Amino acid sequence: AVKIKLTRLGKIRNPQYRIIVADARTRRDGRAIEVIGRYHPKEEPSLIQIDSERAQYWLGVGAQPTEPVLALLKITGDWQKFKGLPGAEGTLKVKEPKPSKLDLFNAALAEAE
Amino acid sequence: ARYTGPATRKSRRLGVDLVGGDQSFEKRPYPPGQHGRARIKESEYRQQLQEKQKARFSYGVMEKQFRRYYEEANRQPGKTGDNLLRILESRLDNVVYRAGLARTRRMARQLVSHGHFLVNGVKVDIPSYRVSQYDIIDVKEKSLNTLPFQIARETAGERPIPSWLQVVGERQRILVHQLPERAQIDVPLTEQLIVELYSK
Amino acid sequence: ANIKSQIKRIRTNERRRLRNQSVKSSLRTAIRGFREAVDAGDKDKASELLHATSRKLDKAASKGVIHPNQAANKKSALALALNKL
Amino acid sequence: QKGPKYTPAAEKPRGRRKTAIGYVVSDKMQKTIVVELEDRKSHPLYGKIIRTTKKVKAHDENGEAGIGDRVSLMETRPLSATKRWRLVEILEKA
RNA sequence: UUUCGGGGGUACUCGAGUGGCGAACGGGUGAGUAACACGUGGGUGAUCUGCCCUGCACUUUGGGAUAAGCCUGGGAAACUGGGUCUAAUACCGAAUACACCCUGCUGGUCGCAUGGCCUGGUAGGGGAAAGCUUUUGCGGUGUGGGAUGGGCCCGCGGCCUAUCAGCUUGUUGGUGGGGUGAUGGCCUACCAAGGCGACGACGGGUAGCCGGCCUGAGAGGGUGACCGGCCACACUGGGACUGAGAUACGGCCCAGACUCCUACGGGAGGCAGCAGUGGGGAAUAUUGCACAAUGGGCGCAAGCCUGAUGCAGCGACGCCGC
Repeated sequence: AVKIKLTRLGKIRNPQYRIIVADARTRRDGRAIEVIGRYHPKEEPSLIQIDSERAQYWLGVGAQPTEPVLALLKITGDWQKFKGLPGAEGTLKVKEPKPSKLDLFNAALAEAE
Repeated sequence: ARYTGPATRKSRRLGVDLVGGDQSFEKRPYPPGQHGRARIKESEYRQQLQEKQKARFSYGVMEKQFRRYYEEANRQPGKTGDNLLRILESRLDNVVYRAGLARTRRMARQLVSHGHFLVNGVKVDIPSYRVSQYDIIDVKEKSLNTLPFQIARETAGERPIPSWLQVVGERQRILVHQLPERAQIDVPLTEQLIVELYSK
Repeated sequence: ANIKSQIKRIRTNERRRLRNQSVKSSLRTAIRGFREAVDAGDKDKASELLHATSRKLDKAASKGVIHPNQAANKKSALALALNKL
Repeated sequence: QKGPKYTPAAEKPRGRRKTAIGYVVSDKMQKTIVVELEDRKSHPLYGKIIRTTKKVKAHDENGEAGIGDRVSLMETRPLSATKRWRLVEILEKA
């Protein structure tokens, strides 16, 4: 069975994953049919990106997600869109963007005078 | 590691003063040791090596780190000389010293290594830290009343602050506008000799 | 020999081999009889021997003893041989 | 409301089998001719254009091709050992 | 329930057993291999594909056993014989299917020649299935189509040696058979006498191949450690079986070498898995922790298994930083 797995990357302490499509018989770090997202749990809101169209296609042909990938698919709403039960609502908690360095620089300059 | 032995030795050997206000170098401007007066043979390699030693003993950077800097500077799309000089000038300890907060580069490095500073709101104790555009370097509150910073903040009449930096607060904040260009660096020696040496 | 599933599989593979051997031997016997009947040169005995053998062939294909392509090849050969005679 | 009981397969465009033009150098086997093909690549190091020769075995049923005829071939599945080409037609006789 | 020896039931649960799935993945090594092994690009009108997804049609009917259990025999052991007895989604007979397979006739159409397609039409014959469970319920059979994983064939590309010039007789081709998932001297009978080679056949030596790595201004030279893909092998040499799939590492059979047990009749074993030991050597580590994360197998699920993996220990061995 073709499956939607998570392959591990990054260094020792920091696991960063790629949401790949691969046969169940291949090893974890083996060749991948497709890369359709990434998942970084080390971040505080744990960045998640999933290519919705490719995910829909691969679920349509019958690829089986693993449990973590199923959880991610439920989070992004792709799983529900594939099934159709509640609708496809984006529960994705995106990371809050950081203020620019220039903003803080000008703020410090203004605070000085 | 770090160079720890006497400082004027290097200045006497290299024929120029690197600290800036050293009376021992003025008293004897010739190389140290028994044969510090013997006439020397002239060779391009000697001059290039002496220039490199001047550069890497002014800033207190060891040879491997200096070679890494040179490779980085050559890789960049500018020209090698000023690129290397700007990479050297962007080190945190050099920024601290050039901001007038340290009389000598050695004590600037000592202060940085002891975690007396705080860059962009996060404690940084790494002299080789490179400083980008729009960085705010602050002294942590615990060390504001210390003797070194006390005497640093009431003798702000020494060497002028370069253009690319600006001490802006009564608490001696440091603001970095842009990485220095060759015109504003105001450093001894000649970068072209170093470029020649490392191309050998 | 070292792992329980291996020993159980030894026994089960043996029993499967016995069954497959029986089915294959029966198919071979039927085909051989049909070939002899064709060699004799009569049509009717060849005809319903071909029918019985073809039924045996595809019904052994259903059991998984032989691949369906093999059964199809054998049936085609037997029918063509009968037609030639 | 019921789906179709037959689902036609999605059509796949046919592939392009390789073709060649050569000269007959042997017709001593039945239904088989030997064709010589020429290839002109460039030397990977010195850059000069090099002309190289190769022999293939083709299949013609009636054997209308004599020795010295310029012929046309198209690849095919292995018809025997070493036989992988099919004669299309005789481009010119000689 | 009891004399405290225990006795019955339950089916929560579960040793052993039958049955299914897995065990062909994952992990190791580089001996062999100068080859369609590998890299790159094609072809398959010459082909298979369990589990998975999705249409359609079914899921009818009957039967004979056997493991386990109990009784008993043989042997030192390994293990093994007999009697009786019992169940199934185990095994077997039949009906139905006309979507499928085979054959005869026949229409149209596309070609790239055999041929392919229109589930073309038509006549004859034929091919299956299994139930369990009250709970988010799981399954069985045929068949259409996807997806995945392959098989086979071919162009081109990457070593050294004529102080290795002839090599080949299933060898080159055809026909009819056989065989295979499939084409094919793959095998076979007969027929013909071809095929390859200085554009280096046939021999000899060496070698896993590649993405890459090091060096260099570049071209080029050297190399294939880690990581990633493919290949080959699993004490040595053969062989098939089961299966959707087999170089079957922790399967089987035989032969051999070696190690071990023996009542001398006979039996057992395979670290190039993870640690570890001896030896060789200039030289290379812990008989560690956990399934917490990721991947995998089984299970409806809870769950179980995983020396894969995630970590830790040792060694300035390397890079980087202080």
